[PDB]
Amino acid sequence: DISTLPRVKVDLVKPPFVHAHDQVAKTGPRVVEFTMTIEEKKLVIDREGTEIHAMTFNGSVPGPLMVVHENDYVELRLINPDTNTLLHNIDFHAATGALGGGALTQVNPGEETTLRFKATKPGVFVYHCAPEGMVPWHVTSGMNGAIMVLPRDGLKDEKGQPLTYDKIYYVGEQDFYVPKDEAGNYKKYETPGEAYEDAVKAMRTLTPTHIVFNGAVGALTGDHALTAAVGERVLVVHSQANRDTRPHLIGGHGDYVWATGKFRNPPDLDQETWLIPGGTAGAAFYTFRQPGVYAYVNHNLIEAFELGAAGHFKVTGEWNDDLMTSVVKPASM
Amino acid sequence: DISTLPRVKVDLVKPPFVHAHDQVAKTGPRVVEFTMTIEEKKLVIDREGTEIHAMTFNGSVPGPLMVVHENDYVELRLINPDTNTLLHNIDFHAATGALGGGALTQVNPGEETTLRFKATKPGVFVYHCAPEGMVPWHVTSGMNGAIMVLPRDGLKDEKGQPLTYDKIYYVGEQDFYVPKDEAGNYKKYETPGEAYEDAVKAMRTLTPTHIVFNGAVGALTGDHALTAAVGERVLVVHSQANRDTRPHLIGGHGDYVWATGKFRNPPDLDQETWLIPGGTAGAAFYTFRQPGVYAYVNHNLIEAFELGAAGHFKVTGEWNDDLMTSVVKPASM
Amino acid sequence: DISTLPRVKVDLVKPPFVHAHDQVAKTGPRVVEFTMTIEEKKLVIDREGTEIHAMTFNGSVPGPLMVVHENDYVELRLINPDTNTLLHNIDFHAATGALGGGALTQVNPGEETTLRFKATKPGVFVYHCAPEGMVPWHVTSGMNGAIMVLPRDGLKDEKGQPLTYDKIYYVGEQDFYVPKDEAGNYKKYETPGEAYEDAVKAMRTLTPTHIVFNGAVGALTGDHALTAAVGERVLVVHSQANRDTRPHLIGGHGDYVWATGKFRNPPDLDQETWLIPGGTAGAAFYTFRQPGVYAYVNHNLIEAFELGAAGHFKVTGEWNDDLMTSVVKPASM
Ligand SMILES: [Cu+2]
Ligand SMILES: [Cu+2]
Ligand SMILES: [Cu+2]
Ligand SMILES: [Cu+2]
Ligand SMILES: [Cu+2]
Ligand SMILES: [Cu+2]
Repeated sequence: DISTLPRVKVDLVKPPFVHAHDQVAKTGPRVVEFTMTIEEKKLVIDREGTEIHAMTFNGSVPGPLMVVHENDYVELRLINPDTNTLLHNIDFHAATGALGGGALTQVNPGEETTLRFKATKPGVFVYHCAPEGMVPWHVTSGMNGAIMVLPRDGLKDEKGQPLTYDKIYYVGEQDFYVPKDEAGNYKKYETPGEAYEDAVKAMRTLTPTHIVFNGAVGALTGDHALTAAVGERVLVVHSQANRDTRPHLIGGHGDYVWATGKFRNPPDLDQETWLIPGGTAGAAFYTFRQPGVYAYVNHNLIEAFELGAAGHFKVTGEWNDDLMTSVVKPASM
Repeated sequence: DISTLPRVKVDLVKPPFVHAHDQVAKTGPRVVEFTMTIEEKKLVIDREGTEIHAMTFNGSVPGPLMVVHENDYVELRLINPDTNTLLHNIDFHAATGALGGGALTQVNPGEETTLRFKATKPGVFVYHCAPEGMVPWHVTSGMNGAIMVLPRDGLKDEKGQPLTYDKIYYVGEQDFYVPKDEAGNYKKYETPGEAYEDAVKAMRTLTPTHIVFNGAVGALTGDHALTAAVGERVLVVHSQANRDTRPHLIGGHGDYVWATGKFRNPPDLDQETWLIPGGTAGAAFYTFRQPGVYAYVNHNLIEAFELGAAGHFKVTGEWNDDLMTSVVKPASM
Repeated sequence: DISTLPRVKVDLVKPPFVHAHDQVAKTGPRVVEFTMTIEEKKLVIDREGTEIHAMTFNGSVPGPLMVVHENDYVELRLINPDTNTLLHNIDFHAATGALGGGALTQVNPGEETTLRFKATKPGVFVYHCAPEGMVPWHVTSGMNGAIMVLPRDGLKDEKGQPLTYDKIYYVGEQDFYVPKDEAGNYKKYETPGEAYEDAVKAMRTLTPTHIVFNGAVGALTGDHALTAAVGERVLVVHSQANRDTRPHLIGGHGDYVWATGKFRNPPDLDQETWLIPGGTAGAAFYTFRQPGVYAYVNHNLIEAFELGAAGHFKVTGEWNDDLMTSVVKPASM
């Protein structure tokens, strides 16, 4: 009887940050309540000022990361304010039935709905908008995110021993297909509906114009770099709702990787690079051993360094010469 | 001494259906006899009437699914009627030696051949035509299929306990590269040989014009939807002979997945989406828990909803509100 | 104290061959010393005479395969002769810190440097040049290779029993993006710097013009075919530093496969085809059972047979009719 379960309301945080949670469950099963507001808005995605009409959950690309435990109930209030123009919905890959909730959550501007589903399978999962006839347009306009369903006893390594993380970040990777004129300049549109027919033609080429982390080229660089300390255990959740990706930590590894993001499976060890298939979320666990700047990339290096799928970590602490040292610094012969 | 083994002749069925078989082997090793007839034919692949010269095993795209058990012998009579124009052959990824049989099965129109091979490795495997100098043309014209080599004791879960399926379907996914004029309209050709030079140029772009299940856009929709009941255990075999795919059941999961299709390996659990590499067959096991319409897609959603890689399941039974319910149906705020 | 460790200098060999090593370590941990010389040179990559300015480690595409054991130290002397024009460096995916050594190894023409790192994780790993601002250009001009870090007790199968190989080959797969004129003819350039701006535009299409093994179309064919004997155990290391690949042995299998190349993980069994993600090295173990010609391909068959990602094995010994036989050779009906 779900009426007699405790309820906890959770306020979401912008990526790459993640709302507060417990790894190991300190309560019985709960109804966990979330509210998300849909926002259609203009987004500048690159240093040249290219602008798209993004379709967002809660104002961000990606949508925020939701965290619950196995056999919790997720209750989502989805609001579509009347300032928007399009019909939207939400499809949870975590959920069972009705097209992941898509068939139950169709909201025109000025409408809201409340969905509940039971989080029966532990893992990280993609969620995304999927309106009939217009699925790829919404998704590739940024309307996707992820939910993490933790095991009630938290994460385990390949030997069934606890893995505890000190920090968690959510990297959502987004392929954009911005229409071009004959010469290759990006077009501008006053309203999403204006862009529709050009968007369809752009998508059909199967060639993204931009691939970005957290909604823009350079979004996770400089002062917006991810941070950690030597000796800190970091979990990086990575989702791609539409297109394959191959994450790599330049200077590091995936010590324990769930490339396809499902925790009943043992992790892969010592990964240099792993493939997250389009429409999947994955998770990688690393203990930092060296300080300095790391780049986190899609290791199609064209996609990373030309199209935008690259971020930085800034790591503090002591340099360890046992692991790596310059024996003879670069010098003329 | 193979002469003293029992023989069983099997009649193949069109995909997505699969010929009758036993999961757990009720006999000793056998010689299992199959006949396939090659058919070159015109195929309408989309709602606009685009026509290609398809090259088929037994008149279908994909070719039918063959089912045997480990250490059976497969004996294939391959017939190339004189109404065809091209040289064909067959390459079994299940088999060992002579380019999977390709070097032994080259048949001009008006010729036949009988190949035998021992099915030494359990799994689902791609088979395809592969004539020297013209391999990708035949394959991407639809000349490929799969064979399932079951373990003699059937399928097992990750703990070594039996998995029995109630229903099995075969989804063959096909990338087509239909040549275009300057404006982007599809060309027509009277004979396959006419299309050759344009096909090569079209293929080199690496950009399919169509990606379809069971040979046409919408082939697995409406009255041709796959069917199951709540509580039924369904195995979905999925092959892609040339290009990577990432299958997803909208509203469901892969409870147990062999993404690369080889049964001596434990399955992956609780998959939302899995990657089947080009040139591989995979298998996914799901128990339906909710009724209604499900979409089975390639979760590059452009490939699914724009290029054709989407099908439907129609599932009967009772709705379970514990798993999912509309708490507040869409309404004005 | 690394000063008191034994030192062994190793001379590298051209791919597809691999320098002499022990599988099971016969000594304690060592400092293993390697020297590589960077060479910018013109390369003919196809039968039509297309020429690129390749950027190489030790004069080859790919760079040579390095072999050490876990917890050895790798000491690399990297030389950039003054006949070169560009700044180069080296990034080891095997190493921890300083962008895999990239931040420590920036050498202008006329400079050298010596890097040391501890090989803490067993596996096959990509290494590549990665100069800030110009990473994909160097990598896709051929400046990448692999290092194998063997477990001290060698390789093990899924049951923890020894796997010993008789032969080892290194296949490096390279995507090239050669700029084209309007009509589709390849351009020539006198100097790498001349080609830069056209290279960037070519890369952005995400469509390779050539995908080759060992630096050229047909490089591993005919008299340069890989060789083995029936009953021989062969390890094939395969790397792709930038783009996904899906290797397949036509006529064979991967008996034991580390698709993502990391040996603390159990291998996948009985693979027909496996996905190596861009930026990864993998390894496949096969025991040859049948003689004759095998093709080793990327099983995107367009990439293999049109763009160049195909090689041959030539295998000697006795034909086994139990595994495969022609029952009725091709004949008129
Ligand atoms: Cu939407
Ligand atoms: Cu989805
Ligand atoms: Cu054929
Ligand atoms: Cu094949
Ligand atoms: Cu370089
Ligand atoms: Cu790298």
